[PDB]
Amino acid sequence: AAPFTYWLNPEIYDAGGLSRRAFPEGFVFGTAASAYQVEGMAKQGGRGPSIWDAFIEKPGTIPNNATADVTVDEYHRYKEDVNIMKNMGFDAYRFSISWSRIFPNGTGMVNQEGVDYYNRLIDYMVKKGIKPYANLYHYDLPLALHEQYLGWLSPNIVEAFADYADFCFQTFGDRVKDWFTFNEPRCVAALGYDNGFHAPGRCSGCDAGGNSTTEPYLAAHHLILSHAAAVKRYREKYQLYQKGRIGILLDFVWYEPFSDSNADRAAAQRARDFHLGWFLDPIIHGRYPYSMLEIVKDRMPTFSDEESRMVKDSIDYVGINHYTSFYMKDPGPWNLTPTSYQDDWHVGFAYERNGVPIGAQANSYWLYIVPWGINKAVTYVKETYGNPTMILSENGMDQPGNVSITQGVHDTVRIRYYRNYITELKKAIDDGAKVIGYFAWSLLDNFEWRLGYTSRFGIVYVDYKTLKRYPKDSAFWFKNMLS
Ligand SMILES: OC[C@H]1CNC[C@@H](O)[C@@H]1O
Repeated sequence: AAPFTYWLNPEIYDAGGLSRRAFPEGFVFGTAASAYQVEGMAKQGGRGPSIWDAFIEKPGTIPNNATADVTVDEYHRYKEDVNIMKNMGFDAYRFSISWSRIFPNGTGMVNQEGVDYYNRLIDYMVKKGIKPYANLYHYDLPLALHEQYLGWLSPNIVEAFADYADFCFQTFGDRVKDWFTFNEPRCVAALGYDNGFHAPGRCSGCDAGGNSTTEPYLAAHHLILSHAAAVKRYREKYQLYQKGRIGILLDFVWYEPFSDSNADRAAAQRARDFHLGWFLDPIIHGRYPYSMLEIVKDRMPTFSDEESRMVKDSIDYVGINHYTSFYMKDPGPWNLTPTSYQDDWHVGFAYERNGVPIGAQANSYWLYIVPWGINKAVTYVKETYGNPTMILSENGMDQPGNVSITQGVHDTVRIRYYRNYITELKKAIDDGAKVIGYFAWSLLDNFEWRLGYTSRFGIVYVDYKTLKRYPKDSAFWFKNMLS
């Protein structure tokens, strides 16, 4: 790389008063990734196709028609990556298991080569002293199950998932003591079934078909039941003997009332219900949020008393993926003709107040830099859900894909992001929030779904021509902060 790559950024040594002592005893610091975004070997090693494999095939889906067939190729360079995490001082790694790498068809025949890969990765993490946190699902439904019965839209998916989870618990549970069923089921449901932005690409307008008024809610209901069923397998068959824990990863945008008026306040609350409460109300209270039931009515499925009891308290902790915040306005009189899940919120967004932007924007269209939002978000969870045990399970920001190694590694905006968000998180914790861990998204620049390689979330720069890794200033900022 050009000589400027190796300039020593003094920001690295500015920890803003953060250290392991500033956090609770045994607090875990990690990084997070997912199978599809980092593994490569998409069509190799016995892996069956997922809905993203099919979705990507349609031209124009991913910028420059890029694929995740190789991506950053962690399938082969997992040792190097784990070595980087260790060298940077991280305690843990949240990865995901590809359902279709284990069961090419989703059910039945186990792909042993796939199992051997996860076994290698986990064994090496353990050997290096990195704690494995395993997520079972991160957007990668086996295509076969979508072909058979439309995947998440069928109640058949529930036991298919439980069986898959069950297998993972018995295969990997002797060393994996921390499990998650789903990463961001809200996004699976909304992006997958409301606006068709993610695989399977369904919505009211969409080429693949769909109905934005009903399918997101059906998907979500089955994801909640699938989660509950997986957790039941774990609790009844494995947990007492393996002595691990299980939870779920929920994305949570902070919604701030645009003003102190009752309408704006109620607008902010309604967005929280539709975004987070959709999933966390069932899990903590056994029921869907009140606003949702009243607005969506018959377009939302109902739990039986038996399902409600299975879902309630079906976590040992909750992962909160948090990045950003928006202002929320009452939008005025509601039009009540069913349009979409997003429209069902009946809120207006705002990104500035008194000519002042809520924060600077990162590369991603949705990502505003608002450190105080993490404090509000976590405090909200503490106060609303009975102070649950929490993991701050994703946090980070992106640069554009079109930067060189030389400029890409000097990501001082990212140092600032982490310093400020972690600082705001520390305050929430200091004020009583039972946060037990924090995970940065992500170790490496990787395949960023619809944005492909036009977005760089890593604290480590990856040259996509050579797949060489170059730690950014933010990686060294962590190494210094954590030592
Ligand atoms: O886009 C940022 C990240 C949000 N959470 C899930 C990840 O797949 C994603 O890269």
